[PDB]
Amino acid sequence: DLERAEERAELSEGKCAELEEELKTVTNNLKSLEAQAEKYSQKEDKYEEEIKVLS
Amino acid sequence: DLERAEERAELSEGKCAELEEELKTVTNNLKSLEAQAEKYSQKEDKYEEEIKVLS
Amino acid sequence: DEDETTALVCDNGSGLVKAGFAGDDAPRAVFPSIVGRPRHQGVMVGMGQKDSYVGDEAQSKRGILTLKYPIEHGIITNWDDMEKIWHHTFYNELRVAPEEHPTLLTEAPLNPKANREKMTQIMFETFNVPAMYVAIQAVLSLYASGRTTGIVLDSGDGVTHNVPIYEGYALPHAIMRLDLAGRDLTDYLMKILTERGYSFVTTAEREIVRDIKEKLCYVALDFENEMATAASSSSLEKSYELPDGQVITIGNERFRCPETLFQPSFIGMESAGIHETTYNSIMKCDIDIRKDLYANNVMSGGTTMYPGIADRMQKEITALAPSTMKIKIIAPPERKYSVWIGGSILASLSTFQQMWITKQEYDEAGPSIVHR
Amino acid sequence: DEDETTALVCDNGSGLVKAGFAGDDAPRAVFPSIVGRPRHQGVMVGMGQKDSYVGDEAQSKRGILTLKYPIEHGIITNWDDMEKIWHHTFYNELRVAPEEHPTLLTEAPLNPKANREKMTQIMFETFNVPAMYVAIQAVLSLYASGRTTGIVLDSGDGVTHNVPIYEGYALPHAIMRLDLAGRDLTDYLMKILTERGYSFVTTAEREIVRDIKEKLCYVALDFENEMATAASSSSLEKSYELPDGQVITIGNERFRCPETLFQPSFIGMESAGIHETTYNSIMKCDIDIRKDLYANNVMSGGTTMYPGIADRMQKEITALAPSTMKIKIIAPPERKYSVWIGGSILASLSTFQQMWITKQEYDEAGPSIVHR
Repeated sequence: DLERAEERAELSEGKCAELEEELKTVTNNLKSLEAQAEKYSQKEDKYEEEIKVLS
Repeated sequence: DLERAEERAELSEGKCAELEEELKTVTNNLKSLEAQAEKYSQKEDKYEEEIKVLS
Repeated sequence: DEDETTALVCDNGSGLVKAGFAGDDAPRAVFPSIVGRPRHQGVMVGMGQKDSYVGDEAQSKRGILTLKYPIEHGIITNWDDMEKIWHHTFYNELRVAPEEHPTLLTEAPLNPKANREKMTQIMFETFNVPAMYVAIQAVLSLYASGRTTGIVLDSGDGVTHNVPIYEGYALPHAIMRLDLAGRDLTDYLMKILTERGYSFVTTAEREIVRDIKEKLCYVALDFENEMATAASSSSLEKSYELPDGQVITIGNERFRCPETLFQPSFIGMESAGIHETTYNSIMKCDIDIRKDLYANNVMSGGTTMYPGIADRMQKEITALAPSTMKIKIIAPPERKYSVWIGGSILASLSTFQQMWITKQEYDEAGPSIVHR
Repeated sequence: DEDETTALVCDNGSGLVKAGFAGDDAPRAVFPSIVGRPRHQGVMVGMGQKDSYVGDEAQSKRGILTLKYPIEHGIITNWDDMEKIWHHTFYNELRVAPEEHPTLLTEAPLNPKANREKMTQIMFETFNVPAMYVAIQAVLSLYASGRTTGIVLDSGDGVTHNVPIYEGYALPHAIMRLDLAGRDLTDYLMKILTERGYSFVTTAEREIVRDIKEKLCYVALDFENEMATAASSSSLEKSYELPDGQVITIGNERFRCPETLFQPSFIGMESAGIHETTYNSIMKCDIDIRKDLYANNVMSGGTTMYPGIADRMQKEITALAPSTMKIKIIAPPERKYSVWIGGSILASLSTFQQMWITKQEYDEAGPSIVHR
């Protein structure tokens, strides 16, 4: 019943690690996209105000 | 060594599930922020071209 | 606080310097390890004549300077140009005065005795730091992953290493060095991508092949039936948009680049690859310590960040190791700074104070003192 | 209770120490008889500099220390290192303070008069025990099997002995010592197993050959037509799984190792073997006592534990002894601790109190007192 319990444990630990890893990568890709989005929104509002004033 | 292998298996399966759940939530928050970012970038480029042309 | 705040950690690499204060979670300063020397006389508007350039100003202005790398393969090769990178680190990057900060530095795996004495000579005699300490890089990486025995596969910009460590002592005779790393890897992608029918013609095309390698490259497990997959042409492909519109597509080569780390034969290298080398290090160590090393393969370095590197290595050494063995490949997320973080921990530690080499030790014992 | 609880029994061996409280059924403490001295300066994490290591910490850390064995062939050869093993036994292993516990110690068969006086000098003058007593090892083994006359074949890690005992007095002129024991026996298996086409290369391969010897080795009766049996290749073979998967098979050699105890010629020894030596001891004794010794061959010691040792010895001496004689080979199950158990019994006994050498006897008579 053991080689079975240990094999299931190892496969679920492997799965666990793969998912935990896929996550540091998606949550990190994030701080990057959310920061890029805010940076662009602020560049947008600035140029929207400058177009009003040149118009 | 068993009650130990099974107990470690159960705790790692629990951990695995918690992390897999936290993820559907962060990858989903994402398609949303990335889509908002692209939508704003396109509003930005449009107004940047219109400010160029009024200037 | 005197030095709790005050300890500096400088990790000198072949491609990047990582620097900051012991205590922080990540390097305050990261920048290229170059020193540019202007090919012509002249000035930028508003500045004076500059004899030299370091880090990013050397990279940005590379067209008018002759660029030089002080650290070849992890070892300091030019000491005039290294003292220049240190100067830049303290005074411009961290903006600290060095003469009131203890400095933890790092060196490479089989760093020549004479070098560890020379950078001590320059730290104490030209920068006048209060105290300093040189840690071995793999050893800080291991320790930053909590443990004290394990084997580190360390891979950055100019070198790859395997450093088996037992209760803190790195094992000299079992260490392996493979001179193929992220630098070699960007240049190989370059060719398989021009070979895909492309041109990285201007310098704004060159530089970004490296950003393609970092963002889109993969280490597939079963690299065999991944090429096979490439052919059926799934939605495996991946297009990157260049500085301009010029949408370049990379489907397949995406993983042909890190398969170079397992097959050096992709690049005319006759040396063995990462996984075999992990293993050979291990069958060069004492017998009784080999179960420990196998369950503690810690990975560190920028080039070990390719996703699925750990799964490929997992299966690469399981299938070479005796089945009675437990394999375990630890690859943390912050691994591009493991080395640095291990230094930050150690140097901010409560017990490390008694290993700092002080100017008292030095002025009294000569460079020999820190050399150990 | 004062000392009913309080008597200690320490059996000092060439390979192992066995220790505990008189009264118990088995030793509370069993550990190697080594004293390790670090080859280099340095520390384990969290500990201080250690000058010395004893028992299992010396074995576990053997790669950085020079290991030394205080007892060569049952006799104490280094008294600085023995006082170290005793210190460890009292203070760390049994965690008792010695100055309030009577201590029964053991010595070897023809232990030099001067040694029995020296360990008494160290017991009373550096450990300050209330009282002590030195029993001869074969004599405690016999007694633990109930009787008082018999001949003990005693075999441990560095020595084998035959000690004919009559109404308690071990017979000096009939005692035989054969310097080939379990230590010699593990190293011979080692070679017949590498010779089977193997490699005990790392220290985790070395150590376990000894665990193969203990678990799988046999003493076959009719070792002649057991080799013959090996050849027809029956299901006589036996595979052991190593620290890892590496399933090693041992069919035959399994018994070629204890056939060394009857044939010393297997190992370039010209001495006679166990059974002949049992016998020769016996035709060196008085005539009238030889029927007694023959019906009371008591076996003790780790190396006499090989299954079928008793049957081979049974038939080995029947066929050398006059047919008018009764042969009887007693081999109890607890025999790896006979010596110790015999001491536990004796020292917890109601009548032994009047043989304890007290500090009163000593401070008044000199080491001579216990020497007898």
